[PDB]
Amino acid sequence: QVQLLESGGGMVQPGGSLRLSCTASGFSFSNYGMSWVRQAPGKGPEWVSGISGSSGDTYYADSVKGRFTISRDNSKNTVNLQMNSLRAEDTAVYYCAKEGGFCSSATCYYYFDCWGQGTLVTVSSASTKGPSVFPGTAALGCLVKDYFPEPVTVSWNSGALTSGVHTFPAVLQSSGLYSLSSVVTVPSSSLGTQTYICNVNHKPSNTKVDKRVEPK
Amino acid sequence: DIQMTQSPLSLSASVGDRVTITCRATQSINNWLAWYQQKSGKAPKLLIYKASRLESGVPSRFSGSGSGTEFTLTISSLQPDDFATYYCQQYGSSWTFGQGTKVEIKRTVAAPSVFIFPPSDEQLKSGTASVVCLLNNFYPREAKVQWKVDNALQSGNSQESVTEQDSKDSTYSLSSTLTLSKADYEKHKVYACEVTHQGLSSPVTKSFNRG
Repeated sequence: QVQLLESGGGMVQPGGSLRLSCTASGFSFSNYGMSWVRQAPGKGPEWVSGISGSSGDTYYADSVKGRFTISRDNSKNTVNLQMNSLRAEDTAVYYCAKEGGFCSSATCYYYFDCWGQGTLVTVSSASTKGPSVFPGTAALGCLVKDYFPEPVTVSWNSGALTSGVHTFPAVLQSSGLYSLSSVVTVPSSSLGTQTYICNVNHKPSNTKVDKRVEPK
Repeated sequence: DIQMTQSPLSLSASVGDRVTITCRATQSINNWLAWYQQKSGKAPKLLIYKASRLESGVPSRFSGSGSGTEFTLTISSLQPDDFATYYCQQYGSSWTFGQGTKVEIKRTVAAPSVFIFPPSDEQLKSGTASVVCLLNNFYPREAKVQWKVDNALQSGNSQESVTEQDSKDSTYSLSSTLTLSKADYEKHKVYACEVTHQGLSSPVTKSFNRG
């Protein structure tokens, strides 16, 4: 049973530093070489860092060369990535990978056969903000705007009526806050008959705001 | 310093179809090429390594061909579990990924239903106005949303977001948000979003007066 477990991700300000970890088990850590692969939301994956199993040769991506530092402790079966001077473009989801097949030499290039779950690294001047809920056939919904951080949970009538509901992915604005929407379609004749209340919860701020949708 | 370019960027197909994805390298990488499958919310999974070797447990319908600078991935008979994005990766010199190939679920063309939403009184009382135009359950994914303020088409001041294909009916949904200050919103009366789409014979205009 081969598995990789990440740890260390979180939230930092631009210019700050952060440290990742990855505990491996199930195989012979000393033999296989490791690597760190990240993927920014909305783009393709990119290789970031890489280290051999025993020799100690290390490689870094062009966009991160000189800032990051990859290391491993074969005695404790851990590989760690130190991320100094983090920037906005460094915000991504970071994985640790394992070399596929084998290597006859000491350090070499490879494909990744086993991956970790994935840890999240966010870099922003984090103004912590709570979510703002706003209230023949026509569709209604709730608009959550300007919240930090992710995620927000929206439900209609406490999860009872869920058919025809489409919750949209959030977008990031030049100010640093998020915004999304959750819609649902109903016949306009059910304004006063059917009452729709969206239940927007924000676990980081411990703030739930219910805004009843009444006929306007 | 080798750059990997996949072709096609996106392709919509049906179960049973033959699907071929191309992957090109800048410099010659002999046969050090891998392919991965990723589903939304899941880790990537290895499909093929060393250009032509199948990863254990991958179905027999996946195969791979090529050497040098040109490579292909072929799915002999596409299955429901196979709708996903596919990436190639070279490891002949360092490690670089292709840009991704999206396999969209094929379905019949569907016109969006269009709705416009004024900013709410609760929002206005706070100093910002967001006007929303919704395009509901459409196909294909390619769609144009245009914002008109006093019938003046807007550009540069909107952002959009689109969902993946619905797992029940294979449609898409799309959000577009126009953000203006409360002041600028109150200087004008007529707000209109006009939608052109391949499912619509002609542009649909939906419109209100702020009152």
